[PDB]
Amino acid sequence: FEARQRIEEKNKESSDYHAKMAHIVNTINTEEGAEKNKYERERKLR
Amino acid sequence: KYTTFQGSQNFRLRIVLATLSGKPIKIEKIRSGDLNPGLKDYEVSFLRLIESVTNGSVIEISYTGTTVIYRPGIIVGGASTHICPSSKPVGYFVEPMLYLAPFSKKKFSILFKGITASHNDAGIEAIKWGLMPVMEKFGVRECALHTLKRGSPPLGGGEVHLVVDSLIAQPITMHEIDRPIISSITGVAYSTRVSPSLVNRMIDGAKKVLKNLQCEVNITADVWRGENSGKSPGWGITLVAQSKQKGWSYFAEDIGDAGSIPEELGEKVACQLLEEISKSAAVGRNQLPLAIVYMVIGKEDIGRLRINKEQIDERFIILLRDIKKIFNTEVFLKPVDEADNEDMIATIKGIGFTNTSKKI
Amino acid sequence: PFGGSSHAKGIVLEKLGIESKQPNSAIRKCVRVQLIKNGKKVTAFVPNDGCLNFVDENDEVLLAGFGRKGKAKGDIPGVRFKVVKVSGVSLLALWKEKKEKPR
Amino acid sequence: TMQRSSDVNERKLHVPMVDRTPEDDPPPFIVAVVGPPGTGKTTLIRSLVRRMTKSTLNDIQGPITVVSGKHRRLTFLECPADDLNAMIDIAKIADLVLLLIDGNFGFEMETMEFLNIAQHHGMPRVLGVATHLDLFKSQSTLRASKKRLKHRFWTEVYQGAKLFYLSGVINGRYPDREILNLSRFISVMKFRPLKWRNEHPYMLADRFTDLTHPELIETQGLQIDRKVAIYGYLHGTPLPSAPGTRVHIAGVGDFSVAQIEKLPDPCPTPFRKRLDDKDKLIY
Amino acid sequence: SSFEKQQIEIRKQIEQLENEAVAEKKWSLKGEVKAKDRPEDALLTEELEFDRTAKPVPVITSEVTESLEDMIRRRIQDSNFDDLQRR
Amino acid sequence: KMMKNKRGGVIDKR
Amino acid sequence: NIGKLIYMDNISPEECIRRWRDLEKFVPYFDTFEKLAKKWKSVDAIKERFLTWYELQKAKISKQLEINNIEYQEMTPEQRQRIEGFKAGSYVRIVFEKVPMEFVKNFNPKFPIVMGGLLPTEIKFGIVKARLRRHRWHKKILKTNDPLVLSLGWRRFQTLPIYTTTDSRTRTRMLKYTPEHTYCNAAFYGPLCSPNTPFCGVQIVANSDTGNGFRIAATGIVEEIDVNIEIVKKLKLVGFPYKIFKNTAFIKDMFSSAMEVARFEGAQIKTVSGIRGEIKRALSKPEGHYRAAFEDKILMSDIVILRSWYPVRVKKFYNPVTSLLLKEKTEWKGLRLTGQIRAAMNLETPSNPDSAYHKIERVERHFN
Amino acid sequence: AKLVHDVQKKQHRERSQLTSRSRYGFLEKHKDYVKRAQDFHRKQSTLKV
RNA sequence: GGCCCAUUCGGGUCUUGUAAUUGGAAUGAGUACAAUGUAAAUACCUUAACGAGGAACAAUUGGAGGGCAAGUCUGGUGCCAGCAGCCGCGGUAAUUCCAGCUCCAAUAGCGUAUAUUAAAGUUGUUGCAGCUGGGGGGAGUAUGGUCGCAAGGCUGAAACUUAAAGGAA
Ligand SMILES: Nc1nc2c(ncn2[C@@H]2O[C@H](COP(=O)(O)OP(=O)(O)OP(=O)(O)O)[C@@H](O)[C@H]2O)c(=O)[nH]1
Ligand SMILES: [Mg+2]
Repeated sequence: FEARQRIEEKNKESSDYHAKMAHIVNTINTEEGAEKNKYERERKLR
Repeated sequence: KYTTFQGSQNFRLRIVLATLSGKPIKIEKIRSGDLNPGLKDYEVSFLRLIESVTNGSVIEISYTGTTVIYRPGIIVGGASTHICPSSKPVGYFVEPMLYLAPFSKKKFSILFKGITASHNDAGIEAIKWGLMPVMEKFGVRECALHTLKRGSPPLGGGEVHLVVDSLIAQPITMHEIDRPIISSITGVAYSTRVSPSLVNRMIDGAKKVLKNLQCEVNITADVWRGENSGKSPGWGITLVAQSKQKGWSYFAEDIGDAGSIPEELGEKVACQLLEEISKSAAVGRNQLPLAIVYMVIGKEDIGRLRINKEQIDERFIILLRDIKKIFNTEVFLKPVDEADNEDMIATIKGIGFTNTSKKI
Repeated sequence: PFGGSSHAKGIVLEKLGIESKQPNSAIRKCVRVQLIKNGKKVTAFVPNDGCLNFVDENDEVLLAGFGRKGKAKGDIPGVRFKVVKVSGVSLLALWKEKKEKPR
Repeated sequence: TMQRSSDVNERKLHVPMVDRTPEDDPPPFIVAVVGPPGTGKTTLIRSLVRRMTKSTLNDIQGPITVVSGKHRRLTFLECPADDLNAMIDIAKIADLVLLLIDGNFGFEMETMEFLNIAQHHGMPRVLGVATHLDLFKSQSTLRASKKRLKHRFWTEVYQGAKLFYLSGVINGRYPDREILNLSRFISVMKFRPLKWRNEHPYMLADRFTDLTHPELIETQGLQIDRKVAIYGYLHGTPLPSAPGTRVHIAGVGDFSVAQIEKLPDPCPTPFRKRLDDKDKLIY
Repeated sequence: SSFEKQQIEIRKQIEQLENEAVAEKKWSLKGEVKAKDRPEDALLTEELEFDRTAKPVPVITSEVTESLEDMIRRRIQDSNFDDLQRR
Repeated sequence: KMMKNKRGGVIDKR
Repeated sequence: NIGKLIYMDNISPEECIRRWRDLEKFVPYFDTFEKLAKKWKSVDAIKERFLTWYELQKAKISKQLEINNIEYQEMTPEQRQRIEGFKAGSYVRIVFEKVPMEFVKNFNPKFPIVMGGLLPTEIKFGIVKARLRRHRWHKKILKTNDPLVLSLGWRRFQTLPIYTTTDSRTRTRMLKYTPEHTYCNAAFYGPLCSPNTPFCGVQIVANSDTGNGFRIAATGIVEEIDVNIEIVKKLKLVGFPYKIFKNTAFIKDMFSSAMEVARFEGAQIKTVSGIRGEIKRALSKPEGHYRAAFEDKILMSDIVILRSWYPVRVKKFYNPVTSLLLKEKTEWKGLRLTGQIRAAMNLETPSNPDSAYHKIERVERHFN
Repeated sequence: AKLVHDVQKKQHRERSQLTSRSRYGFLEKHKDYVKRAQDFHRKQSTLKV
């Protein structure tokens, strides 16, 4: 019984953590690389 | 060692302010001269909710049940659930959690399970539309009462997911030296396990009382169909008046019971709301407790909030006496310098509160 | 990048990626900073996980540009700045223990 | 010059914090003289108070608060040089530190330990004072060790702190030219608000007594936990006036206050202009 | 004095945990505990946690047998089953 | 799992 | 009038309202519905209620400060006693009752008498979770459950910390020393300060043992406070094979009984070669012997390993220094370090003989 | 080594066989096991061919 | 055995190495007799005595690459791949450990961020929505981000297991 419970709670914890880390990675990618490319675009005009 | 109170009045506010201040209290003579003397089951389950929310707090009920010893501890929060008894609805237990809610290690994600409404307590719409905006402008920004299903009395069977997820340091200092202009007046008329025409009868009664004021009236309508309706027939109505330039709100609710006319209940809640507008100034008579509690646990500055003459009462000053009894602070009521009305401006210097449970 | 300056001073909000299970990952050595000039919140690196425990919160950081010389492997492209000081003390000197961070 | 203007205007920006120090009657700034045992200190505190208040204060003890400006007054106290405990306490509450360095011997671990304890508990302003400049005939090695002490001091405090050089003692205390412009350096210091100090009500005690009952001591016989009055100026946030406020007296334990009677200022600052020798007071 | 008996009870716990620190370890804090370096069957009374390879075989309960039971009730009610067809 | 990291408890002497 | 009535607390609240002219019930008191109907048939009573960044933050805080002053400009015993009270620069006498005898007896005015006001948090005890660091000039490494004197807020107090690591953020498991040149976590039973406050720590505060080295040993900040911590110390259970086949083996002594193996069935083990495995069933007649299955054929020269975790407790030990209650006020002695205790009572330091490393030389590996 | 200390990339030394279990010489570690296993696998591969 | 070339196989070349031992010479920073200088003193100049082996009398800064554990984390088509690794069983008077891992460049100097200058591919047209307003190539691909739109499931029919009628098969 403790086997089944421990295994499934560890699987749930890992699947939550991977979603959370992937979320913060591509939110830092999208909503700050847009500003990086905007600065590069308005620096290419100079 | 213990700050001593007497009697079973303001019980939730005493345990809440003891948890905020970190001071050990005793409450003595819980209805000792009575036929069934002692603590009741709903306040015992409130103590169990306090033990769920905090950690390291020791509560010590006596043999006779007429005195309780609360030695508080660190607010830690976490995810929980609370199967509160039939004696009180979920509003009786989610109202004192809104004080402790933004000052914990982990964010509040609790779901209460029981009766949704009562005549003499807070409802879902009351908690949400009235008591969340005053926290929303006292400093929290992410707070939500969700209904997953709602249960009218007596059998109930409704669950309510209180989730606050802004863990602030301390509430900001309030500065409301005005009476906020009411921009709109909205509401919600709900009904479970009855016919959908009662909601429109309630809405029509409330709006035919409200029709002579030159503002805009809008009451939303929800019938609850299915398993979301709960185990009992019920219906009720909650109106708010909405100042939109600042965000303030003034609410009034009630529920019908066995033998109640819905147009009667709608016009009753409409007139009760207009009387709250009359006896209100920048708060409500029921939004005023946690408003001045957040003003007293703000920063170590002066925060001032306007109130009117009729909001002073035995409840309000027994609140002020309990505040000064626990952490030794006074309110200063200075009157305004214009005389078409009697409004004080209560200035409270907040104690130096921070939440020290949130990990840095 | 910062406008007309080469560096910019900022306020440390919170160490992003503090729950990342990989030491010295680019998600982990990655700090969110409010610049004081225009108030906006940007994201900055730090040299490693070892110097990640010199910033804690509202630390008066100083940050320059990053300058990637080639497409890295474990990168997150879309973070532009790097932390170069903390509370007026160079954290490379802090990392090699040449100075002590004052508070 | 526009890039210069941007990069210089940038380093005016700092973290906006509250101040919590009043502007009407601020407390006397706590000046702590910190040295290893055998250099300056006494002679230095005596010389500074003699220049400041025209009063030969032979045989000092305790904190000494004098008026040294039209609105800046300040408190002089000296750490016992062997105690790391008193070193730690005055590191946690001092505002200005006169850091005594035996310039002939060099740097020392007592001043290095104070510098690190202060750096971790909220680094106050530090003016370094190097004495024992009687090295040899070699003015060359005087200048060499002068520069080396300045650079090593600059790695411990911000780059551009003030190291001050005192010459030999003449007639019991230091040369008054050097102490005059040392007080000129103390008079302009422009203190910046710390964090623990400006969310905590603290107080350095310049007067102490037990207001116990001597016939109660005759009754019970000297084992009595006896009551005590503690007089002094208080700094930081406003300490509340109700009895029962908890207080740590740093070195004897935890107590709660019983009664507070605030007293009129024993060393007050008086209301271009100069400071009258009548108004250069001393408490 | 008051501080005197405070000081002697402080010195009491000073002594007891300084010779805890000098004295012999617990077996359970030390790693590489063999069979011969333990109290014999201290492990049933231990409440020790660890990890396992795979989820073990499911114990068939009344609720899971009625779960697939009313599943196949639904299935053979609507006759949405899958067989072969003749060629 | 509910007991695991608690430190308080109500003491019901009734 | 009304404030004096509210805070005059020997009269009933209804008497305050009476001589000016209960919270379990949430919704407030309303009239009868009929009185309210005749009152609010009209509507006109309430128809007039109806209808750079750095300098910006500094402007907001100076606006709050001028609000503070212009609302302090009020009644004199209200401001100067009870609504804020004794701002700064006020010269006060302050009376403490039950101060120890030893302070008044041994009061030497060289040593300063500092006092500081504790917050609501700093009167609470419990586990403080810090991240600390051996100070770069302190020579010797620090050891868990060796006392060090912390300077945490106003208090200086000797405590027993235990240094932890969150090994890739999975556990918070227990080290045995602090690291050489970086930060670890730590946890000590002491008075709970707020988070983000810094502290120093010292091995030795006296002067008879002050030596020649640097005396401040640890630096750090406080990460979190709690009433309990859950930290672990790894224990492995080692057992050896005695009967090996392909892909399965019989493992001899990590258990003493088939009840113990039954308790541990299905657990994943591994050899020291990293060959993963799983224990399957306890053998019947030799008691702690069991049958395990591995990735492939393990050898007779291997050791299997069951990595488990044992919980460890912080030691609730706390003595404040009380240096001013001594006749010497240096020479304060608390709990000793473990090397000092071993040097005192002449016990040799514990040496596991097969824990010491050697110079392994590989033989060349040839197969048939 | 861009931001790594030389006191950080030290040399962890490897452990020997227990002296009680010493007649089975040389506790083998992961490099020894992979030298064993890939030899077995190439010989099984040519046997299968 | 070192070194050099080369995408590959390989090719070209040659007294080259070593925390190996060891030997006596050299003096300079420093410590210092003086005298000179100068109103006097400093400094320059001249100058006896002492002053090196880790010559520890202890120069940096930046870069490139490894290697290790009964260690830890992640993925999944065994034994792998990846991220990495001051954290390992014991141990801090304990340990003597890849001898303190190897290499490279500048050297009283050496990095980093930002802005920049110079080089010519300098067009022969047409670039949008036309009576002026302009982002940046063509063809595609992926998406744990943000904003939307969208599924269910016989309708009647829910508070009611409820009619007629319709649908479907
Ligand atoms: N030559 C010389 N002697 C000094 C100087 N400053 C202080 N002293 C001597 O230092 C001696 C020791 O006394 P203090 O200087 O008062 O000692 P302290 O610095 O207060 O330190 P404690 O002895 O620990 O109190 C005095 O008798 C002075 O002659 C200085 O600049 N030059
Ligand atoms: Mg002295």
